[PDB]
Order: sequence, then structure tokens, then C-alpha cells
Amino acid sequence: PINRGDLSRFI
Amino acid sequence: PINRGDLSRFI
Amino acid sequence: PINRGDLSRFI
Amino acid sequence: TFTKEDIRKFAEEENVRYLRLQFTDILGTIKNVEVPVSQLEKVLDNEMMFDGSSIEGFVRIEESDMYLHPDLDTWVIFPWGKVARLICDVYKTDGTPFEGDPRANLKRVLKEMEDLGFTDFNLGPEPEFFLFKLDEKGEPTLELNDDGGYFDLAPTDLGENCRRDIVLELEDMGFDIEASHHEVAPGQHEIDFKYADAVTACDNIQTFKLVVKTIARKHNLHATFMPKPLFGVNGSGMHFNVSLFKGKENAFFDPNTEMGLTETAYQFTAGVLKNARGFTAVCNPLVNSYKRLVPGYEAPCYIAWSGKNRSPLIRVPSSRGLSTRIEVRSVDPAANPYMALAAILEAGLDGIKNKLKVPEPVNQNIYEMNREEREAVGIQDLPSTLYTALKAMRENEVIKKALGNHIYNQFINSKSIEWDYYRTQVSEWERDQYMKQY
Amino acid sequence: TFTKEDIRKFAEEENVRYLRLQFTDILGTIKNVEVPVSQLEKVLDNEMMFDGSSIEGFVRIEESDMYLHPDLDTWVIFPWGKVARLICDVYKTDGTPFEGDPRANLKRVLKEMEDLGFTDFNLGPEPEFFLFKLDEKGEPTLELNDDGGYFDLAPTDLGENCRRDIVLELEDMGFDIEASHHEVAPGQHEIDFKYADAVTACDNIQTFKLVVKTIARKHNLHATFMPKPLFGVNGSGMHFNVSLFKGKENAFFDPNTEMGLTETAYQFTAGVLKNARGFTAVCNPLVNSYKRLVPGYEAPCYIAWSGKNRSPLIRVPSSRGLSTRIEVRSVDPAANPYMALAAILEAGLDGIKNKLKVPEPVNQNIYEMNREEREAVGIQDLPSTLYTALKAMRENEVIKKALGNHIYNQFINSKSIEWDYYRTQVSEWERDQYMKQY
Ligand SMILES: NC(=O)CC[C@H](N)C(=O)O
Ligand SMILES: NC(=O)CC[C@H](N)C(=O)O
Ligand SMILES: [Mg+2]
Ligand SMILES: [Mg+2]
Ligand SMILES: [Mg+2]
Ligand SMILES: [Mg+2]
Repeated sequence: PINRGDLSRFI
Repeated sequence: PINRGDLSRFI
Repeated sequence: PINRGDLSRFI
Repeated sequence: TFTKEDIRKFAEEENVRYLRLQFTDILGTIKNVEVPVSQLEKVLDNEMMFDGSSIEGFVRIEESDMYLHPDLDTWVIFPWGKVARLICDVYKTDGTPFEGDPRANLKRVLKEMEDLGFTDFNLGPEPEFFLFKLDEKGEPTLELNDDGGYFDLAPTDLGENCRRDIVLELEDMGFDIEASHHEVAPGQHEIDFKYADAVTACDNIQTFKLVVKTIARKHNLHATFMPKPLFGVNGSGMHFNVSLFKGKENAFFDPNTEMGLTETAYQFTAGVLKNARGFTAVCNPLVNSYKRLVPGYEAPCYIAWSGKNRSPLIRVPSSRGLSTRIEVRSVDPAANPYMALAAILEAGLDGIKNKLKVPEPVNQNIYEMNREEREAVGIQDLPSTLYTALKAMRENEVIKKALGNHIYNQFINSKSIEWDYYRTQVSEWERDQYMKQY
Repeated sequence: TFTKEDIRKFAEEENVRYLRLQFTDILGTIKNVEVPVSQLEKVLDNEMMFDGSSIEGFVRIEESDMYLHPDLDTWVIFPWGKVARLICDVYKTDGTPFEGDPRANLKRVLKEMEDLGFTDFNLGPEPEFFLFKLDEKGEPTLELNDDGGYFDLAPTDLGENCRRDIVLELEDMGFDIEASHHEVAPGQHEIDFKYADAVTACDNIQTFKLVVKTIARKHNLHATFMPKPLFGVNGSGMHFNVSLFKGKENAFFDPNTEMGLTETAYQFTAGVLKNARGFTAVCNPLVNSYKRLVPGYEAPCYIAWSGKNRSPLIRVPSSRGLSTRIEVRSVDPAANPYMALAAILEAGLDGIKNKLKVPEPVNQNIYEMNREEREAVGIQDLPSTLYTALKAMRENEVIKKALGNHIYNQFINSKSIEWDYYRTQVSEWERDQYMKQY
């Protein structure tokens, strides 16, 4: 995903 | 039971 | 190394 | 009401040294920008700049630049120098309000409601929360703070009484508390507010959540508004008692009919019932929310209204006069107050301007009814999962009109991503049921 | 501004009993010489002697003798008798400033800039840091102080709230704080300063690092400016908003053009883009720094500029007037502020006096592009390792001119030694991937 940093909660 | 939430002390 | 004392962080 | 001079005087006399410019995102999270009091003037000139993309939540891509315009009527000083807060609206660089801000969206919905002749939309929430014990490391455990029941006097007087301290601190802050009581589940509590206008009510809900979470931490506890933290016990709801007013007068009150309900109230509840599946995702935005929507714990599971029922979607309290109201019980404390209130108001107005006919109220002989007979009668079921709730939301136009295109699309994308991440997990229930039987 | 009499009066009234003569080395470490207040006169006579070779860091060989010349305008008293500090320049025994001192190098670069007609170079930094919990033995762990997100109100007013205490203590010391907020990663925080002149800005950065590290230790926490302490979450950056001024007037502001940028600003950003590979090693001096320069965490990975993009190397904020500036986003908080600022200023001036043409800004349709297509368009990539960054730095003349021969050679030697020590280690990733598959 392009916004990997904003999706860190799910990963 | 219909009032399952009110009988939580027994289950 | 000549400066062994100053490179103690790496060793 | 407050002006700039009042704010300066309050800062000077109370020795305010810290300012919190408070706002919210589409997920209901309380966001804020911290500022030293020396920046107060720049705060009052609507010149504070911030990212603005944080409103998008976890689906933000590019950093923007947006301005914060404080609302001086929301000024309040925390009792913990001192710290003060101001609730701010988000404006774009062109001087117009950002279309992705839930507060501005609710204000726009209220403004468009005012063209129908109604002047005020009053809301009284019933937020319920759970208090859990903290361990040595400071993490929340699964043990409750007490073991009380419905309306019990469990945390009696001596040692924590977290609910009493929360109520007293809210009263000191200038809030209007009606009553508080212990909830059905152990460690569950409810605090009720007096009715207020829509924007003020949602701001009070946000401030109440913040204050509860602070005070619970003060008492070595953890406060959660999760809809269903524990299996097998009651969940937490945020029932919304709403009332319409067109000029010093309740529009839902009929002083002649012995029922005391105006045809406007019937149209409003018909509209709310019609679009209930549409706004279920907004009012129940979490995956866990639909674990509360299960039978037996008073949470509504199908679309119906009644004056006396165990779990109706809409309840009409016996109060009349200026206090007659309609209670929507599907809302949970995890929902964004602005978006949920806007959706409910839009559904009610859609019912009002279409002159919809409210279906027959349900009574005791619905408890012995399967889903087939319930649907044959005409009672639809609420969506059972967030996936199906999003599916239903994508088919409703009223929710899109209520939210605006930007908020609608961002919410759908965020919830789709959340469900996609949730669905790939292998649960402990699956490992318990299978891996030995298969 | 302060004089000797002001310093003596401050020492007498405030009962200062300890003096810290503070300076920095080529690695950005805050070094100091401690002195009793009875030596104050000897401090003011520029007669304090010290090794001076400590400026070289860990590549020092022979002990020298060098003098400390305090800058009286940097006088400040810590809020913790009392302790005061003075930032001192390093002078050789022949009365001339030491060529290995980063502060003197930045002053020389600014003085040579002043011959081009410009008078001021203002910097506003955006340093981000992480707060970790300490264990019983007092060592830092990998657990964060909170669990908040972007612009969250995560640390409540009751409890530690290290960020608020840091902001208030900096305000008491005489700093100019613009705003503070929670960062994207849990336990990550950012405090923003108002713009100041170059030397003052770098001194403020050093003092801010010292104050943050002290106050975090007060709250039983550990503050780190490591560029990438944790894998899979956002790193910490130190974005530099820079602006040029030639006399009570921003040289970047064009009051007639709709975009509002002068040709000088375009030349400056073209020069920064041209030499971005040259100064990457100085702006990202650690091995860990290049673990932040990976896609998906808003850190820049290729050489481009934009007004609205997820991770551009150069961003132009929407502010105009006297506040128009250019934001270089590749700098991390581990870099030496003086050296990084000197390199950026030298690159900008090289672009200015060569009348370079800025390339086209990048927009949303660059997210779908491989490295081959990006290079075909003309977008170069930043070095991915410290080894390749040093290789690129050895081929750039602008960075050598900015740093001076002594600082350039010492930095290259230090970083080569550091990389040589790093490259021979066997990581746990190798032992997990291999040792069973091979
Ligand atoms: N009876 C009550 O007020 C509790 C309501 C229940 N907690 C719900 O989720 O709706
Ligand atoms: N969005 C932000 O301000 C965070 C930037 C990010 N921490 C970086 O390393 O650049
Ligand atoms: Mg209740
Ligand atoms: Mg109720
Ligand atoms: Mg940042
Ligand atoms: Mg930035």
C-alpha cells in the first residue's frame, strides 16, 4: 500500500 | 431465554 | 588501530 | 457565549498556560493541536495551520495545509498552570469550510433543516462505558472494577467511586448531568445528560469521552467505550433521544390526542425506520459493534418501534409536553456523534417531507416469531456484519446526502479496508472448533 | 543581546553556581566543559582551555590545546544553586577560529552568502522524537509511552504528559514554540519552533535535544532521536523550512505572480535538487538513517519537488508573504544542524548563481511508476545505504565547499569507519533466513 505508515495499526 | 442479558450471573 | 581507546564503542 | 475579550480575561485571571485546539476526524477520534498561551492571539485570528489530512484518519495520503477557526462558545478550562481547550472548525486555504469535517457537515445539515421551518434539533445521549482494572505494567486487563448489577449501589462511597468523581468533575466543568447509575453488566456505567442542541450535544459527547478516559486513568482504571468488550454480557449503547423544535415549542407534542404525538413525530419515526439499514454502518462503525447487535442483551436487532418492548429500534418515552422525544437505540458509543446525528436527522426529514406512514408498533407477541414470520409481517432485520452494513449503506441515498460525497467515500473506503484486514484473521474460535475435528 | 555586565548581574541575582561551556562536534553530539562560577571572569576573557581534539569525535588521535570563546547572546539559565550555560566557539592558539568547528563553518558560509546580497537565512525545524519506557534497572525498553496516532490527544492531562512539560519548560527558558502534536507512530511526538536565524536555529535545535532528553528522564522515560528505532512504523524526521531574506523582505515571495514564487526561489530549489545526492550523507549520517528512507512512511526516497505529494524531497507550503519558505524533508534529527544547514544553503546558492532551471513538479500520477520510468522522466533516487551515500558525497564539489576540507575529510573518515564496523556484523535477519535453508 502507498500509505503503509498510516496503516501500521492493521499490520 | 429472552432476557439472556439479565441472567448473565447464572451463565 | 592507533586510537583504540576512542573506538571502544565499535569493539 | 464568549468573545475575544472574554477569552483574554479568562486566560489572564486563571493563568492558562496551555491551549488545546480540539477537533475530530471521520472515525470520531478526538484530535488536537497543542499551543502555548503566548500564541493565543494567533489562535483568535484563525491563523493556526495544520495538516488537515489527519481528518481522513488512516486513509490519508498527502499532507495538506488547513486553518483552524475556534468556536469561542466551546471555551472551557480543565481542572487538572492550567490547560484550556477550544473546539475548532477546519477551513481550507480558500476561506471555505473543509467538506470532510463532520462538525461542518452537521452544521450544513442543520442549516438545510432550518429551511423546513424547524429551528432546533435537541439531543440527549445515554453513553455507557466499561471500567477495567490495570495490571502492574499499566496495561488494561479483563477484570472489572466492581461486580454490581442494574441500578446497583456497587462502588458504594469509599475507595474509588470513579463514576461519582466523573460526575462531579463534569459538573465543575459546566456540564448538565441528569442522573447516573450502574448498568446491567458488571463494571458497566452510564451517565445521562440533559438535552442540548445538536452541535453542543455532540461536543459534550466528545468532551465526556475525554474526561471519562482521563479520570479513569487517574483512578488506576481503564475506561472503554467498545460496543462489546466481553462475550456473554451486555454491550454498551449510546441511545439518542432526539426532539424537533420550531420556535419555543416541541414539534412532536400533540396537546389534544391522548397519545400526545403529532403527525410530524410519526413521519419522523417512519423515516428513521425506512432508512435504518442505510445508516447502520455509520451508527455502528466497528467490526465489534455487530457483536453487540445480538438478541438477548436489549440491543436492537430488527427494525421496529414501540412504546414498551425489550429491544425496539425506536422507543417513545412516556414523557410528554416539551420533553416528548424519540429514542434511537442502535447507536453505540464508538460512533462519531456528528455523523450519526446527521444521518438520523436526514432520515427523519426524509420521512417528514415524503409524508411516510409509520408501521404498526410492536408489542409482546413478537418474542415468539422467527425471522420468516417477522419479514412476512414487515419487520426488516438490521445488518449483522460490517460487510453487509457497508453493502446496505452503498444502496441508500439518504445516508450519502446526509454525509456529503467526501465523507461518504472516505468512510466507505476506511471501513472496507478495516473489514478486509479483519476477515483474513484466523480466530481462536476457529482453532478451538477445528484443527482436531478436521 | 547581552554583555559582560549583564552576565555578571544574572549570575549575582540568580545565584548561578555552575557554568556549562557548550559546543558541538562533527557528529552533532552536545559537548560541554563544566566550570564553577568563581571562574566566570576567566570564562568572559576567552581564556578557558580544553582538548579541542574532541571535536573530531571518535577519530581523534593527538590531544591539542584550544580556547573557548563564549557567545554572550546564547546565555540561558536552566530551570533545574542554579546551572547556566554559554555556547562557545572554538579557537586555536593563534587567535583564529578552528576550521573543524561546525558552528564556525556555518558562520563562514553565511558570511560568504552575504556577499551575494542576501542578509538572513531563516530556519524552522520540525524535529520528531520517540519516547520509550524504562525498565526496573533504568535501561530503555522497546515499549512506547502511549498508543496514539496522528494529531491524537493521546497523552491525557492527568499523568505524565511529557510533551506538555517539555513545551512549558522550553517556553519558560525563552524559546518560541509554534505548536506541538502527536506524530503518526505510537509514542512519537513533534514540537515545532518559530523561524529564527540560522545560527540561532541550530543552537535552539541542540538545546531542544538536551532539554527533551533531560525532561524525558525526569518522567521515567527515554527520549530518542534515532531516525528509525522500530521497523514497520514511521521514522523521525527533522524537516527544514528555510527562507532567504535580503533586507526586511523575503526573497522568495513574488507579490505579482499567482503562484507567488520568485525566480530566486525556483533557482534555490533547483540547486537543492541538483546536489541532493551530494549532501545526503551529511543530512542522513547514521547507518539507521537509510532504514527511514524506505517507501510508505512519508520519508523522501527520490529527488523531486511538489506542492502536494505524499513524500516529496522538497515541499512548498501554501503560506505566502513574509512566511514563504522551502521545506527540505530528507533531514533526520540525528544530523548535525550546522553542517546540514550549511550544505543546504550552499546547494541553494549554487543553484542561484548558476541560474539553474527547476524541473517540473511531481503530482499524483507518479505513485504508479517503477524506478526505470522515474529515471527516464528524470527523477533521480536518493542513496539507499550509507556506503553509497559516502560514494556520492565523494563525487560532489558543493558539499566539500560547504563543509571545508577539514570537516569534509574528518566526516568521510568517521563515516567510512562506522560503515566498515557495521558491514562485518552478522544480523539476526540473516540467521533467520539462512542457517536452516542453507
Ligand atoms: N437497559 C439498558 O439501558 C442497557 C442497554 C444495553 N447496554 C444496550 O446495549 O442497548
Ligand atoms: N507526516 C509527518 O509529519 C511525519 C513525517 C515522517 N515521520 C518522516 O520521517 O518524514
Ligand atoms: Mg442504559
Ligand atoms: Mg434508553
Ligand atoms: Mg511531522
Ligand atoms: Mg513537514
